[PDB]
Amino acid sequence: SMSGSNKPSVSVLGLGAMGSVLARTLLQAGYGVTVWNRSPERATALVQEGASLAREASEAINASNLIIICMIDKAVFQDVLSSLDPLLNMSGKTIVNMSTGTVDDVERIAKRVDQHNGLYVDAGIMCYPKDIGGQHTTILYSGNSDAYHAHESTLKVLAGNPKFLGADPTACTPTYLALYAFYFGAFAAWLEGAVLASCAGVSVQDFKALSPIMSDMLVDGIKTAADRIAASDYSGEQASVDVHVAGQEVVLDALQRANAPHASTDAYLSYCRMAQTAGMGELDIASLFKAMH
Amino acid sequence: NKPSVSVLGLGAMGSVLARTLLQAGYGVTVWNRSPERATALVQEGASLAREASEAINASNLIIICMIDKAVFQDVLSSLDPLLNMSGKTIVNMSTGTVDDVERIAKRVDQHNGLYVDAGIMCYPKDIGGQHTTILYSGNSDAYHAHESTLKVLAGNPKFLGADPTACTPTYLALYAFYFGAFAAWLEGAVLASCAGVSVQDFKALSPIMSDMLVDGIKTAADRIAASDYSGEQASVDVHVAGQEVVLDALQRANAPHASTDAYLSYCRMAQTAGMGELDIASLFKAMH
Ligand SMILES: NC(=O)C1=CN([C@@H]2O[C@H](COP(=O)(O)OP(=O)(O)OC[C@H]3O[C@@H](n4cnc5c(N)ncnc54)[C@H](OP(=O)(O)O)[C@@H]3O)[C@@H](O)[C@H]2O)C=CC1
Ligand SMILES: NC(=O)C1=CN([C@@H]2O[C@H](COP(=O)(O)OP(=O)(O)OC[C@H]3O[C@@H](n4cnc5c(N)ncnc54)[C@H](OP(=O)(O)O)[C@@H]3O)[C@@H](O)[C@H]2O)C=CC1
Repeated sequence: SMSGSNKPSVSVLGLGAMGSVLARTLLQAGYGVTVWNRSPERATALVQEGASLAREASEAINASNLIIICMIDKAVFQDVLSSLDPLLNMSGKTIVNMSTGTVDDVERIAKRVDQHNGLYVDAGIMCYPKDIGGQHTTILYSGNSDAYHAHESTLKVLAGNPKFLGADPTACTPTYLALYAFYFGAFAAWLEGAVLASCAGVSVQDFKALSPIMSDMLVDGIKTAADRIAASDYSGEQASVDVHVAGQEVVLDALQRANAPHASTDAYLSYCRMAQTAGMGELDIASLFKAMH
Repeated sequence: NKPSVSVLGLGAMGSVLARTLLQAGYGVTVWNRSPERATALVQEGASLAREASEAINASNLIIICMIDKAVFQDVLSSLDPLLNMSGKTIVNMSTGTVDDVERIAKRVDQHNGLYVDAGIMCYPKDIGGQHTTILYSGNSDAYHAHESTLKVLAGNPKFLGADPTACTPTYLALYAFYFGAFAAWLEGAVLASCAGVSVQDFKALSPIMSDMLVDGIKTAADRIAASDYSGEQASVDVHVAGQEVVLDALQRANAPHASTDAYLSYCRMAQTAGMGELDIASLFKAMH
């Protein structure tokens, strides 16, 4: 392939907000990078910094033995595969798909890559572009173990704290989507609180300064609730579901009187009421897991 | 030479406030509507008051931890008007509305008491913790006079100002965040479980997202302060396209998706307002 500082070639397909930064990060670490994007405008800055732009997705695939996909979704990578010569030889090449998509997409893609004699790793980026290259940054991976481990050092340029979740190409997606269900539900909750605080004359900077109290409590609460769910041990001596409900009905009242949105609080109260309906009123809040299952 | 403290309300939280004070060598007088709950505290050296009145009379620091502020207002209302609270600081750690706080502060004033409203930012197991927070607002002189005593309950107190009503909105805003986030975690843990991921394995991965959220809060708060919603990190539209895949996974697992629906409703608010291309922090402007 070649190098420069004796590093192998990598290809990046998709140069949006995330893909462009994957390419730049590899270039800056001394990797040869071939890029491809549906629209060529996005490649100009990368080309000026030493990337090669491929005219066709096929040429980007041909250029490297490590092919990183970061398009809007897995479905559009299926369309890219469909426009390849069916006999394009991907022997010795590892496709790493970092695009958001369904387990059905992953299954279809793994099959098509296998038909080309390629190796397939599914992946999920657990950060915003600004944190790519971070020692603490996580990308999730699942699929061909030999292929992942062969490219592990290269992929570590993008994220210093990767997690290999197992050999099943479909393992990454459900975990990835579950962690982002948590992340964005929690981020909406934070906004919902920041808006209530603001309505009471607490600046967003002052609410930011207090937020770690609750981030620390949530780190501990997740540990606590996970250990209880593992043990099916929902004894209510810390706090009952019923007391959680009485308290959060006061939070709702405050949101309604502030004319602040309360969709996140409505969601939590609905899960509480599920648990009460199931006779879990006296139990620990961890019992919501069983009521929700 | 430690002073007397009184605790009224010996439920899950109040019992531990009383126990923590006893164990630190404070004289503690307890009261509870039902006497069964006082037995464990009497085992550990507490004096039991027959009436709420006597618990208030017993000490110059009176800590309330009843189900809500409304029932403490009812206890106050049934006191003899000649009960004298001169030199006494009432600290109300019960969840309640700003209207409850206003009524209680008035009644305490009528008895010549000093009033501090408070909000406990932990479960009972974390009471006594050096990093544990209780929020306080109201009489500054009274709070600071009792600050050493109250520190034995929580080593990281926050005094939020002299207005007795200051604590409640911040307290409720932080719990809006905490329980919305906890429901989101449960929503994810159930999805993972439906795909055969053990709750212990989901617990082990959760810090990835807790760390990302600590950074996301800082980032979003700085953008909201600056009204700077430039979309170069990720657009609302890309957030929506991604979370519609999360929603699909929940629907196909027949798993609940109310927390995801709430986030997507805020996203759709922002899109409708023409913020599709902006940073996710723009949801604040769409919401407020
Ligand atoms: N940005 C972020 O913070 C994060 C992003 N992700 C995930 O990474 C992926 C990419 O996100 P991001 O860079 O923000 O998205 P952008 O919208 O910035 O980029 C989308 C990319 O997909 C390409 N694309 C869209 N439609 C097609 C198509 N039909 N054929 C070929 N290429 C197409 C775009 O090409 P063009 O330039 O021609 O439009 C562009 O390269 C998503 O799946 C996202 O969920 C993961 C975590 C964080
Ligand atoms: N547990 C926790 O983790 C946390 C609790 N809190 C707050 O602290 C408060 C107490 O919670 P918690 O200890 O869990 O609740 P519990 O239900 O365990 O205790 C409630 C207490 O209120 C008393 N009570 C109820 N009705 C009356 C009444 N009419 N007159 C007098 N006393 C009455 C009960 O007396 P009786 O024993 O006779 O029923 C009991 O002492 C709530 O406002 C809650 O939101 C805040 C932070 C965390």
